[PDB]
Amino acid sequence: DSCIQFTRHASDVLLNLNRLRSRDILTDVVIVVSREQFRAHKTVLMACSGLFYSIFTDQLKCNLSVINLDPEINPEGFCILLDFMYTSRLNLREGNIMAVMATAMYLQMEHVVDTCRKFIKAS
Amino acid sequence: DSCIQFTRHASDVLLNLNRLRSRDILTDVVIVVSREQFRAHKTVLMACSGLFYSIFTDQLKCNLSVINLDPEINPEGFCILLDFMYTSRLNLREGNIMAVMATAMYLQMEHVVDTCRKFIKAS
Amino acid sequence: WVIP
Amino acid sequence: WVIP
Ligand SMILES: CN(C)c1ncc(Cl)c(Nc2ccc3c(c2)CC(=O)N3)n1
Ligand SMILES: CN(C)c1ncc(Cl)c(Nc2ccc3c(c2)CC(=O)N3)n1
Ligand SMILES: [Cl-]
Ligand SMILES: [Cl-]
Repeated sequence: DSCIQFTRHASDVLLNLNRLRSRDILTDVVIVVSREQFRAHKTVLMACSGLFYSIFTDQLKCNLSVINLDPEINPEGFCILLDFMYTSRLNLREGNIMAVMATAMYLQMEHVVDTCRKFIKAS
Repeated sequence: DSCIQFTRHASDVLLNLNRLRSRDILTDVVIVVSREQFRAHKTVLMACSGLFYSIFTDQLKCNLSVINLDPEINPEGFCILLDFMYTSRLNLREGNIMAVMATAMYLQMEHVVDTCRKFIKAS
Repeated sequence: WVIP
Repeated sequence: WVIP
């Protein structure tokens, strides 16, 4: 086509979606990870995760307001990944890299799994 | 912080949100423009437009499944802007620039208004 | 704005 | 991935 493109548009959209999340505006699901609860937008979860994409395209699960993750999933690893989904920023540290990689493999977040594998290989 | 960043994450999120829109997955509102109807995600509309941001943060309007725009709004201008919201790509042409600018001013999409003003000034 |  |  003959379209023009606004370079910062996608980043600005994600920044505003994160502002809505921080204010709990139009969040439509709670993700339960052990004792911890995380509110989010189903569409953002689907856009970032192969697991959530599969869950919310399911004709029955698409209507659930509560999703319980596998008890092996670490709440901190999930929190770091949820923050990444809404910001593009990953808080990857020596003390959390194993929990982050395991959570990203479960959530099917291929690019996060790839950087964790590379950072582990370096050490 | 000590975060790492995935450059393409925001663009990949927006691409997936547009895939959900094209398949009518988790769309939660219909925007009526004269005879024409457009299905969308309230969160994406809010992230892109000052008008939708104001509408869906309103304690009563946040619950509406149908929003009717002012009858002066042109459906083609709205369609071009809705496509821009989900792609960062604006189909700006000599034949649509006046309708696009008027719709962007109404929707409060400041960056679109700015490029329309510049393109009109050049001609 | 750019030409994509 | 980059250092932002
Ligand atoms: C694959 N597909 C057509 C599609 N359309 C819409 C959405 Cl929201 C979606 N999201 C999704 C699926 C798989 C994966 C991801 C997002 C991230 C990932 O690493 N794998 N995937
Ligand atoms: C202004 N603010 C705190 C905010 N938070 C969340 C959202 Cl979704 C939002 N969106 C929005 C508001 C105003 C404007 C836009 C989006 C685009 C624009 O040109 N003006 N604005
Ligand atoms: Cl990823
Ligand atoms: Cl804009």
